[PDB]
Amino acid sequence: STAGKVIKCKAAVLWEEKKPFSIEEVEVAPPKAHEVRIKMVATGICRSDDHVVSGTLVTPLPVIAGHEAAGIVESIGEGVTTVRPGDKVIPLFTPQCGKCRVCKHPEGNFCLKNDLSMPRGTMQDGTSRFTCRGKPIHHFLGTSTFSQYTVVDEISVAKIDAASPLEKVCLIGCGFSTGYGSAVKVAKVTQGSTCAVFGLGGVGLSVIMGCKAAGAARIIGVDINKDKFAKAKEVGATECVNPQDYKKPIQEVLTEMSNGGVDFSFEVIGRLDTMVTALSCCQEAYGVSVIVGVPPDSQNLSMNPMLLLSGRTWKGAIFGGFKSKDSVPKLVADFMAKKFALDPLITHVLPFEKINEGFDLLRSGESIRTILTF
Amino acid sequence: STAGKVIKCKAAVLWEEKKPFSIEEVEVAPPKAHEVRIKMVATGICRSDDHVVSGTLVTPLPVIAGHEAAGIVESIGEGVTTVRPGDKVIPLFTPQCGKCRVCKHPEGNFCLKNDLSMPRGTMQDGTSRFTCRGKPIHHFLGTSTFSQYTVVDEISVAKIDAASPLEKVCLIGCGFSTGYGSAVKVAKVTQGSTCAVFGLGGVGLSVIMGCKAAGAARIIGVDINKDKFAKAKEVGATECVNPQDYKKPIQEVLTEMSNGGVDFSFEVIGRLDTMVTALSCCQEAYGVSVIVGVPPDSQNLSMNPMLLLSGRTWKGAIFGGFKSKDSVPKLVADFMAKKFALDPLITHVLPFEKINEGFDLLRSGESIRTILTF
Ligand SMILES: NC(=O)c1ccc[n+]([C@@H]2O[C@H](COP(=O)([O-])OP(=O)(O)OC[C@H]3O[C@@H](n4cnc5c(N)ncnc54)[C@H](O)[C@@H]3O)[C@@H](O)[C@H]2O)c1
Ligand SMILES: NC(=O)c1ccc[n+]([C@@H]2O[C@H](COP(=O)([O-])OP(=O)(O)OC[C@H]3O[C@@H](n4cnc5c(N)ncnc54)[C@H](O)[C@@H]3O)[C@@H](O)[C@H]2O)c1
Ligand SMILES: [Zn+2]
Ligand SMILES: [Zn+2]
Ligand SMILES: [Zn+2]
Ligand SMILES: [Zn+2]
Repeated sequence: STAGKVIKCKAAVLWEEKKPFSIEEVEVAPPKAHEVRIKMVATGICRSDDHVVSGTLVTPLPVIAGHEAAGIVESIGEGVTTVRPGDKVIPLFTPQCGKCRVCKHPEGNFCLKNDLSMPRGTMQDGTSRFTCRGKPIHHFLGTSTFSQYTVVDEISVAKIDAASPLEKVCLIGCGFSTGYGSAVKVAKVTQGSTCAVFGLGGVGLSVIMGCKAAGAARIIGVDINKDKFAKAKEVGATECVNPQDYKKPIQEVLTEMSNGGVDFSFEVIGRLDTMVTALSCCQEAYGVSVIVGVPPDSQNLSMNPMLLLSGRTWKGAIFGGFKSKDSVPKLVADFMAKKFALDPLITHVLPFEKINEGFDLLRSGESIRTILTF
Repeated sequence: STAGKVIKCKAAVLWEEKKPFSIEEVEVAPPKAHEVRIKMVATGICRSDDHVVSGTLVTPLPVIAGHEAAGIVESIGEGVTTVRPGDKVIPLFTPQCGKCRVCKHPEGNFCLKNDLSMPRGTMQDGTSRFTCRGKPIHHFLGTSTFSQYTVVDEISVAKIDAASPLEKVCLIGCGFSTGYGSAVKVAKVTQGSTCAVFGLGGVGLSVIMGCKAAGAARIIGVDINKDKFAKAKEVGATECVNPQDYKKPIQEVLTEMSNGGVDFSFEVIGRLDTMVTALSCCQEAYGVSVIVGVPPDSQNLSMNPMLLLSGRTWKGAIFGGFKSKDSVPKLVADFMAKKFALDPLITHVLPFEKINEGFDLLRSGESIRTILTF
């Protein structure tokens, strides 16, 4: 590789729902006007990457999954204004643009032009940029960063520093700034409150380290893996609760702690049952429960409209409700400026091709955010 | 009146779920250690007064219903200097205390010294204050305004304009406040927006007013009573709609109209399926649905956590987010300035006794607000 024409690199194609990844030879076509193929350096193993091997998150397979990654640019397209090559850029699973009333609303985020609410499984014109044996393989959302190269459009490529830790700063293309932005944007943790965070994972530590900046005098953590409680207390997690150690329902306990309920509560697992237990555990009259997580598809939660009627605002968010192409660059100069710490999350840093133990740590248990290097 | 100890009067009791109100003579005792006794001037028939009757709003029985009323004091108890005898007052159904959380909280409206979350038959003391026969009759909210005289609790009551129409302002006890309180305080309707309004009657008419004052351009109101479609323009609306004129779900009709979806979708019906159809009806990524309406008993509803994940916020509220003892005073006071209208809401002033007719005027469609003079 490198070029103007077809690069013949390596990738990790899913060919089938519930099987490991086949590291392979695929051939990434040179970009198409307003696209920007990017030479991948580092990637992150999110869950929403694993929801795809189970099929809890449904996208057209066969596909080069991956979406939370950093890398450097080589080739750009026609009329491309935003990033020039040799550029460190970080790919955007939720794009930005300019027109669609959501891109033009003070409080939007979720660009009409996504591929998350009902997936085509391709580029922005309907075609691939990934051909394996002879069969084009599907891109995911609009990043596919488990290749050695990828070709993203222009509206979903953010351009950061140039002295930036991409073995670090790749947790901003998702991981951190969705759990961060939830707590400080979407929920808006009031200075001095009681926060309960269900799920103490990658995204759920950033949400507790968003509350802790928001002021938050208290912050509890609920995980059924007491093993997670440390990286947690260590992040600014005051009281950790394991629902398994308890006889009575957990909303109660959670609600007997802060009795009345916690000002704010966040669900970062994505279970229809916890997605409600988190709503029940806050305050009738002014309890703001937000859901970050991603449930098993077309699945319905059985809730009581009365839960909401006393005065609880229920929200949701993809990303941190962070306007993608002017919030990801801005959010790096900060890390670089010791605004936060990306290190306490990261538990491993594996070579790409072992990307199958990578998933198997995450899911096969405790060991929170690995970073496969390319 | 000769006020010092017990009285007898006419009350509209509801001995049984499903049967009309019997205007029995009822003997109402003196205000105790803190309360105030009131003789009623007027009352409106709010649907919630109808719910107790169906079996969908379960407070204990037998009970004097009613909660939307203005009157003047008679008696007044001990440890008091809030409202003195011969002083207009509006009974309140969601009290205050200034004691509790929600009350001390700048944004809490659900006091937590109330009887709608866990109806009791009341009286903070835990007691009687009504006996129709030799049988004690129950209180509806800290109120029961369907009797000639009732004796509330000083925590749930309020002194007002002195030179104030208790025949125009008994509607500031619910109907109008909640309608308008839910659009201007709990939705924080915006200017330029398009709010859709489900249910074009009592309260849903006041919501079509904040929506007009909050300062917006399109207020689309949806009812199954084409007949209800003009007050709705008089008082605000532009477009009016009927789900029965349609081969397509009303969700959609309404989602192209604002195509992209509405901005601020309200529901003031009490329909568990209308609660969702409106969830869905606002912008996937920045729409706010305020559940106004009071649902069936402990009947739950279904939806998938992705209507919320995309960005819509789903709040709810009682009264209209309006604290209790600080508003009805200043609200009424706004009326006097002819700062808002209270008549396009009122269609029938019927004398009490003639109550089992105003109810019979609801259930039909001939009535919006049938005020019950005394
Ligand atoms: N809204 C968005 O844009 C967005 C962004 C990123 C991730 N997500 C989703 O949020 C979730 C969190 O992502 P992640 O990478 O940190 O996942 P993860 O698997 O590493 O985290 C899941 C965590 O929840 C815990 N957990 C499991 N069952 C639990 C239960 N019953 N009660 C409490 N805790 C329980 C696990 O022990 C673990 O700590 C995923 O489902 C992901 O898909 C959404
Ligand atoms: N949250 C609170 O504190 C509060 C305060 C007051 C009233 N409420 C509740 O709000 C609701 C509205 O009360 P109201 O006094 O205005 O009642 P109302 O009878 O005057 O209003 C109901 C209206 O909605 C219309 N409607 C019903 N089903 C419909 C459907 N499927 N599709 C379209 N339109 C439909 C009906 O024709 C009727 O005109 C009730 O359930 C009441 O109990 C709640
Ligand atoms: Zn856009
Ligand atoms: Zn992710
Ligand atoms: Zn209170
Ligand atoms: Zn009412």
